[PDB]
Amino acid sequence: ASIAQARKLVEQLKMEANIDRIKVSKAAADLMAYCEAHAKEDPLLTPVPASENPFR
Amino acid sequence: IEKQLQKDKQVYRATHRLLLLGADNSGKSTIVKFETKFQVDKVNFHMFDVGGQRDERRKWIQCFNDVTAIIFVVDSSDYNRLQEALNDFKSIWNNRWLRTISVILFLNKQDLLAEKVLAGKSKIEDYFPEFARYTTPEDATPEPGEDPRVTRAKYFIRDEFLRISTASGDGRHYCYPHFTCAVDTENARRIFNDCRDIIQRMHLRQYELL
Amino acid sequence: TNFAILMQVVPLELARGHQVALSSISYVGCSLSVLCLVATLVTFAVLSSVSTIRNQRYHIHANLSFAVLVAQVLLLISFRLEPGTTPCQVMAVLLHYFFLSAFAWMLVEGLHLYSMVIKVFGSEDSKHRYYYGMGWGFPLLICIISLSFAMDSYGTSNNCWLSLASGAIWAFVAPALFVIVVNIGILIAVTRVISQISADNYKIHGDPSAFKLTAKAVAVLLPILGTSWVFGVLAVNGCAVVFQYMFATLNSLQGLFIFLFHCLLNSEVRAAFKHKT
Amino acid sequence: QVQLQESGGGLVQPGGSLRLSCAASGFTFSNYKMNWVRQAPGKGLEWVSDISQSGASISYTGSVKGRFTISRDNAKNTLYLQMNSLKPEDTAVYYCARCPAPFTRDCFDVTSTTYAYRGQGTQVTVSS
Amino acid sequence: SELDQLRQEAEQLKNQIRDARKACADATLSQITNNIDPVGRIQMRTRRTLRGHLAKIYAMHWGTDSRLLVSASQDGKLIIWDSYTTNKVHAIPLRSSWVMTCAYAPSGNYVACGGLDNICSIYNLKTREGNVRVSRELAGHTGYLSCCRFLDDNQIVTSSGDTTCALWDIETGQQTTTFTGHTGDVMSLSLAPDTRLFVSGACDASAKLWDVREGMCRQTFTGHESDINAICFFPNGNAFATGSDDATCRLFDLRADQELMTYSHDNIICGITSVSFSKSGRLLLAGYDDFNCNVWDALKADRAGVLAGHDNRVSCLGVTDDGMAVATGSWDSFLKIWN
Repeated sequence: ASIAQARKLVEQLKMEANIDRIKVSKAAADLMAYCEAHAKEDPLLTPVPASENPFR
Repeated sequence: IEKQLQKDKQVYRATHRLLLLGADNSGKSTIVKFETKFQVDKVNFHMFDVGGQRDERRKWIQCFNDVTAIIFVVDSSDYNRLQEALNDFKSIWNNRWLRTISVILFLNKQDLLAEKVLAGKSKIEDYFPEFARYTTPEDATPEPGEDPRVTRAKYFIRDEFLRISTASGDGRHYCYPHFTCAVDTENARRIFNDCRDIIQRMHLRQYELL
Repeated sequence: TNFAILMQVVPLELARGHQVALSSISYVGCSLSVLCLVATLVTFAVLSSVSTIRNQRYHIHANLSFAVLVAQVLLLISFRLEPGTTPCQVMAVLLHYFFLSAFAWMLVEGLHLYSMVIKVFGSEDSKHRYYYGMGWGFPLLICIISLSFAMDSYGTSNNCWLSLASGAIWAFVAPALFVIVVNIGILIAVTRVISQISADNYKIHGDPSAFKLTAKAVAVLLPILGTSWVFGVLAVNGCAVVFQYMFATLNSLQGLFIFLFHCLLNSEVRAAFKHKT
Repeated sequence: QVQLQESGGGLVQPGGSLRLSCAASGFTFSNYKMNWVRQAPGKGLEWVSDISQSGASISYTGSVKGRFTISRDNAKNTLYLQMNSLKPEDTAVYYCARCPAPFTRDCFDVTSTTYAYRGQGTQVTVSS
Repeated sequence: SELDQLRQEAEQLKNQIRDARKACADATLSQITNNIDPVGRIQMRTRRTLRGHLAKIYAMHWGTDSRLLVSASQDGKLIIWDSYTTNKVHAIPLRSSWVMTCAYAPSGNYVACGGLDNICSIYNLKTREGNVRVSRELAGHTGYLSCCRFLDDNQIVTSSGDTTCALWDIETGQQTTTFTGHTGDVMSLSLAPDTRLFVSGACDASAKLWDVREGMCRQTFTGHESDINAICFFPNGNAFATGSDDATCRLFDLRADQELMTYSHDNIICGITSVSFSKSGRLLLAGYDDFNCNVWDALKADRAGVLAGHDNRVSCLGVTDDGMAVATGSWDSFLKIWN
């Protein structure tokens, strides 16, 4: 009854398993670099004077 | 733009929203006769019956945490699905987001229950072993020319629902059970009276009078 | 000064010790009530941001509290003024207006309670204009009718109040009593829709202590309704001393009662305060 | 990933005894209420038993009240359902369901074959 | 036989995937970020308290100009606000008051709705007559609409209660693409910065990354243990944060194909409702059922700020495109701007 659904699910699992995965350390370094490079442009991270703040 | 919003707020507060909950073949649509509106004593009740969704009721039911009441229609004649109805009622009653909404219980199709129990083909004791160790409540008021067996069975069902209702806290919200035949013109009056009681209880709670 | 001149229709002579004791307890009660009403007003003001407050109920409660505060402060000032001069002459009618405003706000309390409890549908409507015109407008109109007919009545006696001998004090007693009696008629009705509710809770648990709340729900209704003022009307009877004592103590601790039953023991106000902390 | 594996069951003599085990992985077993639901052939899912987080609250359906028993062991994250005096009406597929909401009393686990938090179940049959 | 072998081979595939993910987990992300200094306490005030909605609000979406806003309420109202002046730019009544999602077009000319009516309503805001009318009524979903996002002025991606997502063409009015595979109800979706890919979270405690053009489930993540309520990409586009009912938030990386950090605390027992990222991605904002929002340090998995002021459950949260301020809407019919 559910043979077709199981076949589709296992085919999707086979398709998903084909992709390669990079090391966690490289992704961590990329995220750290992005956060450190865009830190100065974040109004929430760095306080903004009320003169330059439209809401305040 | 503000005057239109004021009129919208007035009309929104004027009407009272109700959520109709009932499984198939219970007869939820026949109770009043996917939205229906009616007016009793110059106040408007809008009842919403959701039937276009899947069996996953966990998420969208959160949309009905501000309704005035939940009209729970249950068939008291089918001694088999009764357990599913009890489970659904318990889930509705014990909901985190529905703990402040009162439930008006409608035991639909009392007559079919009558012919089923006088037929003798099916016994409640087979599915409910505690029915044998049960007695008709003293405060129960039977109709003229009304069989003791049918009133005993219907009050057993009512007390079985009330046990689940009273298992959790009743101060935040209450359950109002009612007996409904195949066709009844007093359903709107009963709903109006129950809404009166619910809103009076909420007002007294705000007044700290209860 | 005996604090009961407000509702005293019949003139009576009392002993010096009784007078001084009643005056002292009236002074201390009014002093406590002024602070209690100040605390109630500031609590209402700071919590006005929360949507739980300002449901057209707390506005009326704050108006009544402010009226009672002003009336009590003016009476306390009045207790140290020599009669006859024009400051007392105008301050007597000022007290008359500020007490009639408090009674009108009590009537508004009663009417809102009746609408929100008995005629349960339509309570969530807009009635600010009528309520404000009844609380502040009707006392002004009746006072204007009062002093125009008999201006010399105010301050004629030793007190800065309507003279008892001339009979003009009824111009304050007759409407105010009408406020109380109606507030009584609503009150019993409220009981008729509370104790019966307790009856619905009497057959499920069988606890007689539920009947206790039937009294409790009554008690909290005394400060806003102001039933105890009828004790002043009971000054005609022979046992007027005890009636006057009860009238004075209750209507001088009314502010403390309002603060206790609407700011401390109100679970809604407690939750609103806890949300802000 | 949430996994609920059911073990035990099969063909049993009528009136006998049987034990069903439910192994749970991917989540904290002690923080959720557990349910046992049975599906009869040609019939929909029906709730037959449930046990709360700490085991203090345990409930059964009317057809099995007292006859069956349910227990949980949070030390090794396991659920047990012991059935005594089996009857022909008990021939069904049994599922151990972990309903999603933690620290809650109610939960929905009787949905019609569409539930990600339910196991594959085991077949229980009685000899003729 | 064949079917038992099918489950056996699926199980061995899952085991192989788990082993590969474990092998790829050479080191944890938390220890790598230990060297940087902590973000410290983050303090935000309620700059604006937006009032005017009648019932509980579910959805909001900031505009590309970081000034216009949209909100959807159960009273049947979609209100477009000017955040700078707290003025109602627009207020459109809805045919169905049961609305659970809303969207704002990147160009600003269109808005979207959807809810229990099983229909996504697209409204045009730049009509020649200067009156907002129902531009289109997309129907075809068999479950309630939980989320919708405008890819552009021509196509829109929505997620329904039938465990399916749909990419519709506004001009055509039909489902251009259908994404299936989720077991539970799909509750939210997010659009990646490159616009090519998008993630979706469902009630199956799993998230799925799909390609818009391919129309197939590119990737699958299974880290949560309860219903997923919210999802949002990292600003870099290579990661996304997911909030679930198990009172935890989880950060996943598309390339890593597994979890990176878990944000949770012992005292928190309330499930996540809405999540969002800051402009730089350093701060992760998460709405909670405990009536308050939490701002965590995305690089240290510790709470850096608490946003309180809502007396009801927080339903929607959104950060401006420039990161100037964050708007939070709760079930109390009020919106609060924080900066």
